[PDB]
Amino acid sequence: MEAKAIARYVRISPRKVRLVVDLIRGKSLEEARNILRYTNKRGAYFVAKVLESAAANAVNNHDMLEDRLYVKAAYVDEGPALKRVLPRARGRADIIKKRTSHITVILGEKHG
Amino acid sequence: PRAKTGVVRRRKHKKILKLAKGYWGLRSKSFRKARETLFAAGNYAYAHRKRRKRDFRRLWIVRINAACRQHGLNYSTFIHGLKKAGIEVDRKNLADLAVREPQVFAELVERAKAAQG
Amino acid sequence: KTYVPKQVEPRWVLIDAEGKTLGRLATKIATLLRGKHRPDWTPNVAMGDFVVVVNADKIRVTGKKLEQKIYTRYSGYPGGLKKIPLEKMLATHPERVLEHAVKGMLPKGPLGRRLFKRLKVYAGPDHPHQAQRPEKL
Amino acid sequence: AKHPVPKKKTSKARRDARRSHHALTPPILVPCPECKAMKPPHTVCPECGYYA
Amino acid sequence: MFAIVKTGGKQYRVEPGLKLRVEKLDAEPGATVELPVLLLGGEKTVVGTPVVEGASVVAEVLGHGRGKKILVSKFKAKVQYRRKKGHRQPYTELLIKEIRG
RNA sequence: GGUGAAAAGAACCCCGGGAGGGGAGUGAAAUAGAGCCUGAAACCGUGGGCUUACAAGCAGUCACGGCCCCGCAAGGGGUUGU
RNA sequence: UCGGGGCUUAAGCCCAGCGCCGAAGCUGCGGGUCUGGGGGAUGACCCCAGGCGGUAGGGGAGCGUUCCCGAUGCCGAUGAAG
Repeated sequence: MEAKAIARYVRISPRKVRLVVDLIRGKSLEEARNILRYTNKRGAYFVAKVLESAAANAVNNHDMLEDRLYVKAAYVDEGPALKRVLPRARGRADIIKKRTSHITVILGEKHG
Repeated sequence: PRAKTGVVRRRKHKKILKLAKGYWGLRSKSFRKARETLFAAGNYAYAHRKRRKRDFRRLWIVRINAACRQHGLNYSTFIHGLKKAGIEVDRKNLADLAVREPQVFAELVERAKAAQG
Repeated sequence: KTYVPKQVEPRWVLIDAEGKTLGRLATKIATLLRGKHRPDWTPNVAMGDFVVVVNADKIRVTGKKLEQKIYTRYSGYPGGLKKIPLEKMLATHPERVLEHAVKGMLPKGPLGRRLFKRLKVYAGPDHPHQAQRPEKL
Repeated sequence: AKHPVPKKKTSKARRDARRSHHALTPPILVPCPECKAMKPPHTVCPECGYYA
Repeated sequence: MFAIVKTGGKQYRVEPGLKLRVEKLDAEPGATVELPVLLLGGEKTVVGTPVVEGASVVAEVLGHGRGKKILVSKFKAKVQYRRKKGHRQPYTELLIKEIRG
């Protein structure tokens, strides 16, 4: 079987987390925990906590083995913008886009 | 009685995006940037069917010219006979007879020749 | 529906040069560089006889060309127009004069550059005695 | 705004093209003697320690 | 044998039996039409004077049918001139049988 | 301005500080889960087929070839090398 | 740098011929629509010949959108609109 887990409405820029994510495609779950654990990016804190929950539902609701699941696929969609107004020389006011992400992971038993 | 757009504009838009499958970048996603490309296509295809005709008159001819050259005569002098001897047979398309059945091209040659001069 | 040929085997051709007028030898070299002589003809697949030329350093050329003919090569920097006549060409690497002649008469584009690796000019004579060598006149 | 500005929207294909070397090379680690745990090379890390 | 019959404006070579689509004729849906219009042969017959004085190629009409709608789109720029035209060229199916000389 | 016939608005368990998800459950429908009916386009992504690192361009278009794809067959599509 | 290569009893010039390439012109074949003519009592429809690049612009014929009569009707959970 396959096991999802999506962290939606996550208040961090999508392009930004989009790296950390691909930094752990189809990788030994246990290796991923590793990979991000020493990865230098704020994005790590997220793709990891969604990773942890990803394996969770893999073992808790989908009687899969933790000692052998990998990051089947994992993508980060772009959730709704969060615009804030920004003063600026001579009265010009730039809208600015605090974006957000919908980080998703899915794992699968090793082999067969 | 007010008449909104509604279905109409979209329909006629996406009715065109289809014709736009394959076009590079915004050419094939942007309605507006697609139409132009099609306007171009229309003309291209049209002026290119008038092209395909010659595009073959040529190929055919070349092979003809090379072919009968290995027999000892120019393309010009080749037709000269085909018309002198009278044989309007070899339509340049079915002049591929320089490949298949070359011994059937040869009897055409000796026709042009000894019938010409 | 016209014939559209398949796979072919190349036919390398042994060509002299001693006495042969430049362009005259240039043309034929190129017409053969494609297959305009083979009615198995196809203007895109590329199947011209691998032209091979020996004693290229021995090419007669008309009028006063030797002292007169001027090959122009331009770099990128200013005054980078290096002007080089035949006289200098022959005495150095002679095989190259009959090169630019033929390359400059070949279809200009992708397969054209294909129709250049086919060209095997030398000075000696002598050349890669290899496997094929059909001597043409 | 002032003087220099883009003359053309950047073609997606060219944007995603400029990204070429964005990807980040994952941290380099090695097992350690003390524990079966992962460490970076030349670094003292928890669940372990060292010797003097 | 190679029979080079001309029909419907063009000239097509043919085998002893063959599927070929030619120009629309005025033939019964499933009748038989000789193309006495035939040049050359499979055993050497240069058409001395244009067509052979005594030969033929027999073909059946396997049934007509339309064409595949092509689109002629005239457009001249700078001035609103758009021409959208459909056009399916009709045809008939000529199944080749005999080539009797 | 809009869930739904009805809040029946998701007990409890699981990861998580939370947000948020995964199962279970409600419901005919949950890709009707709460700014939630319908969900279009731009725009952003993930997997796959084709394709590109000697190639010069209003990007299309004729022509053929390779590959991949539905099809007894003939054929049709997708791509695009020249 | 004559478009380029390259060209010298010429791939130049002049004079004299023969052949061929060569447009969307002309011909072949099929089809579109229109004006004109014949047959058709017949409408229908058949055939013959000719016209059909096009801005401003004039003229003819259609398509689609909203609403009304048709509506106390017909289609619609076996699924309406989108």
